[PDB]
Amino acid sequence: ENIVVGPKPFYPIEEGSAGTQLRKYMERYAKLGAIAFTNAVTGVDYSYAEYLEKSCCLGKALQNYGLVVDGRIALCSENCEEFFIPVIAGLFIGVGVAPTNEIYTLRELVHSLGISKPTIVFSSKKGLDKVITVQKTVTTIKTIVILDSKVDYRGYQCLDTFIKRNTPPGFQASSFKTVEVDRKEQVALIMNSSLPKGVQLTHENIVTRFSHARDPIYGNQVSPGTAVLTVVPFHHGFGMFTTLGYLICGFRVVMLTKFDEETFLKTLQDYKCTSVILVPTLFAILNKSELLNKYDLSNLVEIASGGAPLSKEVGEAVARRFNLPGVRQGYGLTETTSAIIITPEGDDKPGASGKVVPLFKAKVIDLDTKKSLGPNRRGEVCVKGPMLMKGYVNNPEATKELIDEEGWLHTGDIGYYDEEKHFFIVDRLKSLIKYKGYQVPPAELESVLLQHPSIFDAGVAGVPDPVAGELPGAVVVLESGKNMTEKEVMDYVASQVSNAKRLRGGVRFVDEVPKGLTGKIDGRAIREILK
Ligand SMILES: Nc1ncnc2c1ncn2[C@@H]1O[C@H](COP(=O)(O)O)[C@@H](O)[C@H]1O
Repeated sequence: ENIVVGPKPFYPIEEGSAGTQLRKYMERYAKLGAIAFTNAVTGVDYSYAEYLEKSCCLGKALQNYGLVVDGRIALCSENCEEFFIPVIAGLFIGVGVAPTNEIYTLRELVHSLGISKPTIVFSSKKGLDKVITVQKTVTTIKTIVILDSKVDYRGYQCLDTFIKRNTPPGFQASSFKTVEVDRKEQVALIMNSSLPKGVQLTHENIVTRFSHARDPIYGNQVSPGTAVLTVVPFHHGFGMFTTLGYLICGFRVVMLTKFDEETFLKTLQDYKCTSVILVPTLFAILNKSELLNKYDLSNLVEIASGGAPLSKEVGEAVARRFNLPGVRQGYGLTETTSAIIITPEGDDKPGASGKVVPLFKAKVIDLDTKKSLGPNRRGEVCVKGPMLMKGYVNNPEATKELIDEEGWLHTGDIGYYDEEKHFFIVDRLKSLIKYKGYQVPPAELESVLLQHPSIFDAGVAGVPDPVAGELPGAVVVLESGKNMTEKEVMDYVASQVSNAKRLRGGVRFVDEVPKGLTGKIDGRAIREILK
């Protein structure tokens, strides 16, 4: 009808499980002498050969430990260079992996691990306290392994100890064989979005991502040794599936845990990074930065973003500062594995999230009538393709509400496409501010607020009102030293937008705009601050 269809992929989906394909590629970069992971802050490298060997050795160890196909393990860790060893090993042996982050509240962690039910938890040092407390409630956790220590830590086996205690002394990594699985049925990963539900992704979902990752238009060209800088969380699909695609491509993954303006720029220079992937929050910092010029950034050819709405004006300004044509955006959901809309190489358009990825379909549906829309009409984005999740763990009800009777997943996101089939993502449906008969997107007002020289960060939500239903209000973080009044912010917004978008609900100044880990505004937190 009004359906938008993505092209055929350059590279067909290869045969084999997610683990078989990963080993195939990693083996190649291993012989080359390539480095897989670099911690930018400590300067610690892991070559592809060491990473491959530790993943194979861990795979054997887990089998010897007694884990069968369709068993479960989890991670609870902030970004560290060892993060993917349990992930890759799990994929090699057909055991489901549930990534969580150290930054979870205990309530989130008890609920998340309560759903996935892991036999072993690979924890970082910093996460150990929280994982010990989770174990008192989620009592099916037998073992905790410390991921980022070379020696045992507080009485818990470190990763090397567990491999050593669970492989024979004569075992060579090279004698290990990956397990073939039923691809469309085998759960590979249990993901949480940014109380969490368990999103089940299969080996088929993942091997499709691998095809996109190496696509010359929708991914990155294979080029071993090329350094990429990432600041995105690894436990989330944003970080999970960009990173796995980088390993397929042979890239050197430069990881930066805590963001810092000077460290960020030093890193880009010192590793001659070709590309950088960011959450939208960080653009605000780069647009204001006075330091850009004191660094050699001549090698940077691509700046990528995702996770949350990106101000088209801030994005353009940042592209201009780094002398690039545009920003490469990706858009997707945890439920669709990874990005299903991606900026095509050499087809940038300011404010667009990109175009439908190979093997996917997209449509925009009217909010009222559920009917398909032509270009330039806003509505709910729906998508269909082989990266749709298997379902939520033990939640058939929520699964049915998301994927309709015709196999279309309803994103809960509002957007539109233009005459050229470029997709623009506006905001989340649940976030629209219902001011009288208007539906006002907070992202549109956030953008205006971000263009202000005195405003570092902003967030917008609706405030209840007996007359109008909802009034747009904002929380605003000023640049250090700078100073503004509630009315100054309101007057500046009023001069730029139409009547309906005015900040009738007030402005409050805060230290930190409440946000999720991938950049999405916590509208509930802002409502409360404002009221
Ligand atoms: N490029 C993007 N532009 C606007 N919103 C995005 C973009 N990418 C992801 N999102 C938002 O993040 C959501 C998926 O994140 P998550 O719930 O953590 O799986 C999407 O439904 C969108 O609301």
